[PDB]
Amino acid sequence: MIVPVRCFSCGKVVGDKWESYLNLLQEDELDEGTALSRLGLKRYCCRRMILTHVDLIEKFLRYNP
Amino acid sequence: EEGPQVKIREASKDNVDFILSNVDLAMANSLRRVMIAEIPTLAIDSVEVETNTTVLADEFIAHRLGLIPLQSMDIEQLEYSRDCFCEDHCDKCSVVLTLQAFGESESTTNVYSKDLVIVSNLMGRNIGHPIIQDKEGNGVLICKLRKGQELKLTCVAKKGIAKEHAKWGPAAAIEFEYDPWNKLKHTDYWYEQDSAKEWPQSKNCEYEDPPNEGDPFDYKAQADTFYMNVESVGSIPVDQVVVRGIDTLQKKVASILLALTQM
Amino acid sequence: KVFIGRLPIMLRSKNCYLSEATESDLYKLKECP
Amino acid sequence: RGNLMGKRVDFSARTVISGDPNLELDQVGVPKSIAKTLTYPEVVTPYNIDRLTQLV
Amino acid sequence: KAIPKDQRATTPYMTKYERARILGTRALQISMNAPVFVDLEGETDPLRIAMKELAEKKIPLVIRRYLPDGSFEDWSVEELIVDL
Amino acid sequence: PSLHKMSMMAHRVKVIPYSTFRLNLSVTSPYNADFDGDEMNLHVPQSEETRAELSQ
Amino acid sequence: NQEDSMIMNQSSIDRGLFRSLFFRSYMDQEKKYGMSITETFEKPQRTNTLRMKHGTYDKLDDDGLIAPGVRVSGEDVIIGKTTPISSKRDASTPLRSTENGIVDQVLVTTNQDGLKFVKVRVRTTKIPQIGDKF
Amino acid sequence: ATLKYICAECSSKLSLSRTDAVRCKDCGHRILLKARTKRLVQFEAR
RNA sequence: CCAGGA
Ligand SMILES: [Mg+2]
Ligand SMILES: [Zn+2]
Ligand SMILES: [Zn+2]
Ligand SMILES: [Zn+2]
Repeated sequence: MIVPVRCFSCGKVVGDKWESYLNLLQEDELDEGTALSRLGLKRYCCRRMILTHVDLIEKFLRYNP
Repeated sequence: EEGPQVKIREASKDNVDFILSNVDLAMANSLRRVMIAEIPTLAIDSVEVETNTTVLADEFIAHRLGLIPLQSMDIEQLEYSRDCFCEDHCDKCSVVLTLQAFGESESTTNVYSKDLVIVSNLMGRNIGHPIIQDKEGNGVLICKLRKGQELKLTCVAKKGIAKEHAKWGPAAAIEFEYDPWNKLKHTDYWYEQDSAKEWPQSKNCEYEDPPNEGDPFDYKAQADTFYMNVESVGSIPVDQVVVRGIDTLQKKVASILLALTQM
Repeated sequence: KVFIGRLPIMLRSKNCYLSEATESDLYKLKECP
Repeated sequence: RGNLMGKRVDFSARTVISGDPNLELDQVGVPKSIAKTLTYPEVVTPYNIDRLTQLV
Repeated sequence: KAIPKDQRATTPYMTKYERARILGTRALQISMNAPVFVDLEGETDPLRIAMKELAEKKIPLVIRRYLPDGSFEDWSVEELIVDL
Repeated sequence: PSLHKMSMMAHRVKVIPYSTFRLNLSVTSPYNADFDGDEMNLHVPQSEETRAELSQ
Repeated sequence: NQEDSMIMNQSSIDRGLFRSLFFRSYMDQEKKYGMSITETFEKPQRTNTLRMKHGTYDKLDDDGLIAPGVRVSGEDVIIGKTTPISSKRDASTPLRSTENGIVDQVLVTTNQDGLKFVKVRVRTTKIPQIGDKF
Repeated sequence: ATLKYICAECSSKLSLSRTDAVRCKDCGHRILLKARTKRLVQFEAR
């Protein structure tokens, strides 16, 4: 839930890259592997951060108060 | 020029590729260690929460705020609060950040590292600015709010090192390799048929001479020449990760010389 | 006609309110879809 | 069987065990909190008097 | 009934249990401010004091060794061989 | 369980940080312990006599 | 990492690897006794009974409830309650001795009987430590 | 100023005292919350 | 009792 700032393994900021990744997929139709790489996420530790994220926050927002 | 030598291969805001020749592996490593652990940085350390109507916990958010990179260029002219003479914090030892956010929009309202505002006097020094590398210029996404979702908090950023917390880590991964042809026999290659065919050739193989099979094993041979890549997070510029790393290790050694002196 | 006690209902059964509820209805009801 | 052959006892402590290549065969790593709870009744004697007064 | 010293037949050597109990007992007594029968060469731990007393056979204790019938042989710590 | 005299042995204390009882790896076998989530019991003697029993 | 133990990247742990939230809801109600002899949800003092918990009552408000935000830490009284006898006996609910955390949600509701009903949720973050299983 | 208790659903503040009636003003629902302390809580960002 | 841990 909610994109991790910084990759656990090396600590490369990954907090900014979320919307940008989600955009390179809808708007650019691009496959996951290219979008990640476009965003400069080269090490698999960094790749796994975005590639395997589950943004549960968006469901959480669906409840009123 | 003199002793150990550098030969930069590539540069950017975020990366330094170089070759370190005429050095002890022990030295190359000790520098590598320091860059990761002992270079000081500014990072949020106390978070006073006035209001939080969010789907996230006070401390969940608090944790993230520490991982947000802050401008630590002039970190050297800021004091560690521990060493400072006040009661808790002050200007001489901290940067005060403020964050007020509210879901005015019917649509989801986002909270970014850009939404942070400095409230403390900076003494005109390059410090505490949330690092924005983001194309759209937003920086780190801290939170998401809906309607009456308010987030009102205060951050106290302090000077620190990665040994205390990894948030004060100015460097991302540091690449480090030597002897791309295993001339030193420092590894026994695991294989099934051929270690040469099975194991991928390094980039750096091009920057060294292949061993040529019709030669005896060089036992006398020692490890010098290190192919490294230093990646910055933002707090300090790539070059200064290297320089400050060299300097920290130098200062660290000086302390020992000085300790002996007092003894 | 005559009240013969109270029967515990199973969640999502015909007699339960949630059976006919949409995703959006459940979120309003504070129930997880 | 339950109150006489076996008994619940004071000066007992229990926690998760973990290994250590740096402990000597015959020693046992005791968590500070556990050490701070468990006690030994030592008699005040010329030999220990000063030490004991300090721990007090 | 008590077996005469000239008719004693148990080991001339001190048992592990005997030695552990003598050391325990002396250490306990030493710790209860009993008089110490040896030069404490800086010693402060009553067990290390006990060990020292037993090392020089200056422990004034006797082992009453009971036999299954009820009789017994008394043995001095001074006279028991400490091969342990 | 304690189906052995070796399932209860006397160790030297070593006060350490962190919430686990640390043991030397070679002493694993007599206890029949591993570190997959095993817990262990500690009993403290209260007399000079009792201590001797353990140590000796 | 011998005999089923493992080594964790303390650096990664700081970055949020394996951190978890933990919540716990303490509950209580006001018991009515035939002739309208109810219990009371309040912050009690000495006042004859003296048979009250040894933990800080001071974290409680007039309704015998801690406000959601307050850091509870040991045996600090989380719920204040009293019952008289033919007077303030103490019916207070302290934080589970072992535990500590922050008051999350306090719920003040009605019972089927129309009686005072309370549920206190306390939140903490559990960061991966040594004997922690994976 | 001052909101002793809040409503669970409609989220309208209530501010009631002892023996006032455990219910909300407009909606029925006897649920009701507590509203955060005014004694601001500080956390280490680690 | 019920659920679980070695
Ligand atoms: Mg096991
Ligand atoms: Zn990474
Ligand atoms: Zn200061
Ligand atoms: Zn309402």
